[PDB]
Amino acid sequence: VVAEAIPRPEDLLDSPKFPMFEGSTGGYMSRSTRERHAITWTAKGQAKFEMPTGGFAIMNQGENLCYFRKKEQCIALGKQLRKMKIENYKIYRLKKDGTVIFMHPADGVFPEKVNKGRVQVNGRPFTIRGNPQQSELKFTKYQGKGYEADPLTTMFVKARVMAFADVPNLFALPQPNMDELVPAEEVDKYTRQEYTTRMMEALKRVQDDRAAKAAKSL
Amino acid sequence: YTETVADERLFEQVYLQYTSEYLKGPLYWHPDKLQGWLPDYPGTPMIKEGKYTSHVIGNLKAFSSN
Amino acid sequence: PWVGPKKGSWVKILRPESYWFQQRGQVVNVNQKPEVKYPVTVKFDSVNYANVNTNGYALWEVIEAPAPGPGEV
Amino acid sequence: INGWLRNLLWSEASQVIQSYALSSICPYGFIFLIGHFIWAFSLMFLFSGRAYWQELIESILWSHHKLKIIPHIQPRALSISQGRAVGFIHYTLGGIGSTWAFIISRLLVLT
Amino acid sequence: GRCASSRYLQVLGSIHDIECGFGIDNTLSLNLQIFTAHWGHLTIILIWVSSNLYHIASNANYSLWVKNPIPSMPIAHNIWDPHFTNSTSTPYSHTIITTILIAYSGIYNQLYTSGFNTINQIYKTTFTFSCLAVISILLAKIHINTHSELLHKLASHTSQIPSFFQLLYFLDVAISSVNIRFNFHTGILVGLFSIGYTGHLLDITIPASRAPLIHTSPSYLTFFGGLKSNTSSLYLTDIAHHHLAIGIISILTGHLYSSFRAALGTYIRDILYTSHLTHSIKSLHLALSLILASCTPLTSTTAQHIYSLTPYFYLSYDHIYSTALYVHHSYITSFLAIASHAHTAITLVRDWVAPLEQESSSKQIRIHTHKAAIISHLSWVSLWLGFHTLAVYSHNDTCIAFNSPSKQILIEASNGQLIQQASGKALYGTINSINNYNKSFDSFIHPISPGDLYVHHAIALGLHITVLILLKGGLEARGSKLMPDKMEHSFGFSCDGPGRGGTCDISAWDSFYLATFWMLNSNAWISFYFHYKHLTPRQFSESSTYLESWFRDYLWFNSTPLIHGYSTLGANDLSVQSWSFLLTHLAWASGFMFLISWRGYWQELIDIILYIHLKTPILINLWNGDIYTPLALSIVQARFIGLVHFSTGLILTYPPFIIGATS
Amino acid sequence: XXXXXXXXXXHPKHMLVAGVRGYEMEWQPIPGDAVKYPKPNSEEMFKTMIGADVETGGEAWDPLGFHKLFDRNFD
Amino acid sequence: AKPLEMFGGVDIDLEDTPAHWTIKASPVLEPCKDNKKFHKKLKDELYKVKKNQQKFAEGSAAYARFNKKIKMIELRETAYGDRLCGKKDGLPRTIATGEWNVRGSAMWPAAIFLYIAGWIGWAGRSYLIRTNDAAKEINIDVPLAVTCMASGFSWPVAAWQEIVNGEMAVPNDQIHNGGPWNQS
Ligand code: CLA
Ligand code: CLA
Ligand code: CLA
Ligand code: CLA
Ligand SMILES: CC1=C(/C=C/C(C)=C/C=C/C(C)=C/C=C/C=C(C)/C=C/C=C(C)/C=C/C2=C(C)CCCC2(C)C)C(C)(C)CCC1
Ligand SMILES: CC1=C(C/C=C(\C)CCC[C@H](C)CCC[C@H](C)CCCC(C)C)C(=O)c2ccccc2C1=O
Ligand SMILES: CC1=C(C/C=C(\C)CCC[C@H](C)CCC[C@H](C)CCCC(C)C)C(=O)c2ccccc2C1=O
Repeated sequence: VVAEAIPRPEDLLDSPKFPMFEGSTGGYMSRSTRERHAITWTAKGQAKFEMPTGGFAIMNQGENLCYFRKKEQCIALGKQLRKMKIENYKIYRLKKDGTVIFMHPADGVFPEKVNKGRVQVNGRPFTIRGNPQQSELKFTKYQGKGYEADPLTTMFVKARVMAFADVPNLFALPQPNMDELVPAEEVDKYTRQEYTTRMMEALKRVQDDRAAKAAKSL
Repeated sequence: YTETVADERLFEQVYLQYTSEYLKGPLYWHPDKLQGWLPDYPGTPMIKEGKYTSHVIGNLKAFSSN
Repeated sequence: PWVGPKKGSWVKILRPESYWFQQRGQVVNVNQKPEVKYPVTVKFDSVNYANVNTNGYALWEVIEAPAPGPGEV
Repeated sequence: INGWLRNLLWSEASQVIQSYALSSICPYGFIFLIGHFIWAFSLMFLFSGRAYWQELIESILWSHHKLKIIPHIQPRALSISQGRAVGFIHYTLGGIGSTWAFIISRLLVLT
Repeated sequence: GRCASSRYLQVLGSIHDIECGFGIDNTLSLNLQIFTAHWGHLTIILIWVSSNLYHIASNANYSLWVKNPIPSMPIAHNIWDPHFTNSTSTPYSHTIITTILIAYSGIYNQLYTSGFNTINQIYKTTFTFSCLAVISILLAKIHINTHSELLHKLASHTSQIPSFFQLLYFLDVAISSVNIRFNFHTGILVGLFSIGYTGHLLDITIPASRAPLIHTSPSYLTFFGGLKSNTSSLYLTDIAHHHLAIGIISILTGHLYSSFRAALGTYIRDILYTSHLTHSIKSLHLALSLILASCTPLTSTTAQHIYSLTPYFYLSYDHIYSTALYVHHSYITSFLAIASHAHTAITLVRDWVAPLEQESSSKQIRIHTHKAAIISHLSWVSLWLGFHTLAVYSHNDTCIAFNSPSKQILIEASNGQLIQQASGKALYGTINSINNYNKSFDSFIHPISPGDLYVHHAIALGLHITVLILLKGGLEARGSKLMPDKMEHSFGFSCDGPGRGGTCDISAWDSFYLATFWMLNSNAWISFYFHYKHLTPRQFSESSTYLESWFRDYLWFNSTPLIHGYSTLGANDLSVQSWSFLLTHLAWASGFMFLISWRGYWQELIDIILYIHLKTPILINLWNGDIYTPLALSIVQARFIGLVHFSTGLILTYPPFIIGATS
Repeated sequence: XXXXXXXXXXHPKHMLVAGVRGYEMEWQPIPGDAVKYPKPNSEEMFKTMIGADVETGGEAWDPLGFHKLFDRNFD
Repeated sequence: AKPLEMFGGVDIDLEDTPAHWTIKASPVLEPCKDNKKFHKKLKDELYKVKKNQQKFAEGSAAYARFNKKIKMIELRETAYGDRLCGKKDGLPRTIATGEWNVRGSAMWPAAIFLYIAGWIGWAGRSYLIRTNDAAKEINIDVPLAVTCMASGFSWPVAAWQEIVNGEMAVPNDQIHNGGPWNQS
């Protein structure tokens, strides 16, 4: 798809592409706004239509060009044109510098028609109820945005919910020994792979002690 | 082979069944697993077998029923 | 080999967010493609707020319940 | 404004407010009360949205379905436009009735 | 891109929602911010106390009111307003003397009962409370520094093992610990504070109320009853003994949980786990909800028992103090009651983890399983009460308008009368077994009539409906049939669109917004009941079974002095009351447009106004609107602003009426 | 021939009710009270219980159906 | 020791006997036929209506209608004589203690209303059960509707027989419980 050369509306006064329209106060507010949206189309007959900004208009038998402040007005006019069997209309966003961005028929095929090369953006692979609970994701990446969680996080919190209901079989986290641990950070033994072995043996000692203590009055 | 929705659901079930058992163990360390949180205190199990364990009655756990 | 409930067989909806959760509805058709995630199509006598009386459910959200009976949803 | 409140809505409302058991003006006092009730009743429709009432209706419909009482004309709360229309109608009717009683009872007593 | 005019409202709508802060990353920051805010709030309270004490000391007449309290009137503070007449004399001043305001708070009786005799003592008290405000702010700074010092001590902290990260959860153990807090609150802050106040009474209050006596002997602890005849208040000896008993009981109770040692006391978690609870006690919203639900019975009983059993000297002799205190505390407890439900709903939205679908273990789970039954039965009882109270009131109104007072339906309040008879028999048996009998209990038991029965049914209706709205909002905050994803959204959000039938007022915050109107209405009913029975018990007892009596013999009749305040005949000392009356009517009606008229109309109106501004010669060359773009208030902001206007009008319209009617 | 649904795609149904443990747990250990998992059998065991006699019929005499209320508790 | 002044006006029975459990033994109330306020109120009613009557002509129809109204008022005075009214208002009271045997008791109206209200609800429920269609709710099957309306008289027995036999209620797992509160 080739973007056209839509000029800035303040530099294209009196263009032959402009349809005959009455002109109202509803048009884009100059002297305060510099971002304009332009919609172009090619018609077959001078059929009267309604401008999104109040007032009616008559197309041209050839090319047409209109400028609007908002993309919504351009899309409304596009739907109105498409109701009149007028395809091949393109909607551009004009930056303040004059950069032309091609917006509505982005890949050249209207969004209601399946086109190859598209990928489901903002897709979630479950029913809407499958979203994780907001309470589970507190102070994580998804603090108040449980609907933004990746499906792996949703499954992880679901498994956590499943686990944290069998209370008797849970493992209480041992209380840290603050007074005798906690040396200066430079005082470490390195041996990271040995540190997990130390984790294993210390947790084994904790579990054995807990079992021995429980097997006294239970 | 292509991953049918049934196969994805099977992976969901396998992952959940494995992880729900793994997180109960001594290798997950969640704040909800602290003392005073959901899990029982280390040496003082309150409810087992759906029956109040002897540790419920505190210092009376050593007393006889009679 | 047919998969899912038979056509015209009543099923109880197990989708928690469904408007017809724990209600019953006739099975219109079941899509036989294994790639379809929600193949079971169920129609209901009671329309939801969108005035729609039919919806497609997953294979694990219909339990083949008996007929509703007199004065029963 | 205090002059309007005191010498018009209070002093000149003595005829309508003290109109019980007085032969001609009993209905005017009663209609004054009813107009106040209707005007305040309109505020329930004016201030509230239909989603709360829809959820409450669903909660009640649970109890109805429990006892095999199924209204097949499914109970739905009033549409937003209808809620506004009902609120406006009750508001204007109640206020008009309040003024109506207030002016008519006083002029009937004085004459 | 930047913001629009709605930024101010958006920010101020969650200005204290510390959970919604952007820099806050952990429970440590949240808890420390909350603790510091608590310190600042305590400082504000202390400064307010010192303020009242100062103004009583400086711009007031405590030294003269204490001498002749029954006919005298206290002074709140002077009036310095340049808008008054620089000539003549205002109705609030004795000619050339300064302008004063009569205090309707009740601090004069409080200080007189507590043992104040001189202005100098009040001045020293003001100084001490300002000192305490300084101390509170310095404690806030101290605790901020201590927690930052723990954080810095994590620069010299490592467990030499991968379990070192466990210390993340214990950094705010100072604030989040529950057993120590419960033990020390219930013991010290309640029991020993009561015991210290008993000491204060025995050392000052009882010595500075009667002739000199023995060295504060144990004869200062009496068990008389109520309403000492001369001062028409409770015996100070009885009050000291009551505080002593409460202090001893709460001190004993405060040794329950395991606070400082692991070898003494039971843990709260183990207490809950073996009961019908085991809730998520780490939620701050849950704790806030259930302590607001605790301050509510306390404040409601404060309102009831300040009036029924007046504890302060000559408090019953003030016709305005007794009504103002009751109405104030009733409104405070209504606000706290609705707060409890609002924060329960916020707890369910934000801080509640639920099982998959069927594990009926949590109490909230069991409540949610049959929530429809709860709401349906609450709706049924609300409908019954409303139907049968309004219909009987309508019967009485119609049959009394038709010259037939004897055709009314007057159900004799037999159950309340039986309770009163049992309590009176108990009290009379207590009194008859005394060598110092002939005691009085003031309004502990009051004449109960059919009007009382109907008003109690109306109050029960209001409470039922308020609880209905709040409970429905809480239970369906996480999802209803209409919107089965409500826990994915915020606690307060605009709507769910016009489709699916239309979804205005769908959030749990909208349920709170609807319930606040019913809270205000129920409180208005309670306050009207109390004030009407206070003004004329006889006329209330006879003519209060028909609503026209409430409309005429109370509202229309008792509003005479207030409207006459300022007129074209002169002004009274009720001029401020009448002016505030009209201003609060204007505020109440002004919030109707924020509630009735909704956003889109106004957004179009603002677009038109902005068109004008961008079209006016000089404005367009200075202000294009790109910086702080004016926009209409959002939907939730609009509902909240209308609710604020309505609440302010309804609440603040009443005190002028109370002052005009009683004074 | 209808294919059997695999356990991966099976259904939970609603056999798990509020009177029994959920997916996997143990109920609260109440002291002497209604304990254990209830099952509907009142009316059936009422038709085997003795006490019915010829004064009123000869079969299990229970108008008002007070026996059956246990069986209804589940509904 | 004068409980009236001790409790600020209200008086207490001070006696524990079963004979005082009736409403008729209350010291607040008093039979209407010997109460001063009752006499004064109905005398004022008679006086006002009579004063209105004299304003019209003697032979007019309004005079006869006012005579009929006066007769109605006097009949009301003599009919409420046995009804209990307070010793200070004179307005007769309604008894809501379940007495069943006093003038103005609420037991008889309660029983009558409960019967007819259960009748209405049972007729509606029967019609809804026998017409399981929306078309039958907008276009009422009048013969079936009146059949159910007549059949509703036996509601206190049929409803209980349905309650105990499992034909009124439905298990919660067959109707929509409500909105989901969890899933993750
Ligand atoms: C008493 C309540 C009340 C009040 C005061 C207003 C006020 C207003 N409404 Mg409104 N409205 C209300 C109720 C009310 N409404 C209700 C119940 C509804 C039903 C939905 C509406 C529906 C409605 C619509 C649909 C429209 C309005 C409009 C207006 C505005 C036009 C009038 C105007 O500009 O005067 C000025 C405003 C005043 C309040 C006059 C008094 C001003 C004070 C006395 C003087 C200044 C005070 C001084 C500066 C003190 C400073 C403040 C202090 C902090 C220092 C105005 C802001 C219209 C509008 O905005 O168009 C322009 C409009 O379109 N209203
Ligand atoms: C709980 C207290 C309470 C409440 C809530 C109401 C509620 C109401 N009363 Mg009311 N009333 C009460 C107590 C109360 N009454 C008592 C105790 C009395 C003494 C008997 C009265 C006497 C009374 C009378 C005599 C009248 C009402 C009216 C009304 C209705 C006004 C509705 C409306 O839209 O007004 C909108 C308000 C206005 C349009 C303004 C009218 C009031 C002000 C003071 C007029 C001043 C005009 C002035 C030139 C400035 C106007 C500004 C302009 C821009 C609008 C409403 C039903 C009135 C009614 O039916 O409608 C007006 C009416 O006629 N009441
Ligand atoms: C939803 C129903 C409901 C509710 C919430 C209340 C609430 C209240 N009633 Mg009340 N009352 C009701 C129905 C209700 N009443 C009915 C139907 C009657 C009979 C006319 C009464 C008669 C009554 C009297 C005489 C007194 C109260 C009082 C009170 C207050 C104190 C609580 C108390 O003792 O009540 C008692 C508890 C109940 C009444 C609960 C019963 C609920 C059932 C389901 C209502 C229907 C019963 C049914 C009609 C019986 C039919 C019998 C028939 C088969 C023969 C409280 C505000 C007292 C009061 O306010 O004094 C200051 C008081 O003295 N009530
Ligand atoms: C067949 C008719 C019928 C029956 C059996 C019931 C039965 C019930 N309703 Mg109900 N209801 C009905 C119609 C009916 N309703 C209608 C038409 C409405 C719309 C106004 C409601 C609105 C309603 C609410 C808002 C609530 C109930 C509640 C309840 C339950 C408690 C009893 C109660 O509150 O009654 C009181 C009933 C009313 C106040 C509604 C008015 C009664 C209508 C007018 C009767 C209509 C009968 C119908 C015309 C019969 C025609 C027969 C003919 C065709 C042959 C109970 C299960 C409550 C609940 O769930 O608590 C458990 C509750 O909160 N109902
Ligand atoms: C709200 C807030 C807060 C606060 C509060 C407060 C606390 C306040 C205060 C206020 C205040 C508290 C104020 C004050 C003021 C004061 C002043 C203003 C003073 C002045 C003085 C002076 C100036 C002095 C002088 C002198 C000297 C120097 C010495 C000698 C003497 C003389 C006098 C000469 C907080 C923190 C919570 C936070 C948030 C916000
Ligand atoms: C209460 C309320 C409802 C619920 C109210 C409903 C559904 C009204 C319908 C109830 C019946 C059908 C009305 C029939 C008339 C009454 C039963 C009796 C009126 C006459 C009596 C005096 C006899 C809404 O649906 C609603 C929607 C949008 C905004 C606000 C609201 C709103 O405030
Ligand atoms: C009146 C009204 C408005 C208009 C009110 C607006 C746009 C805001 C009015 C603000 C007033 C005029 C004060 C403006 C503030 C001052 C300029 C001071 C500025 C303070 C900041 C610098 C913080 C709405 O936008 C609206 C939206 C939705 C439902 C109902 C309504 C509604 O009723």
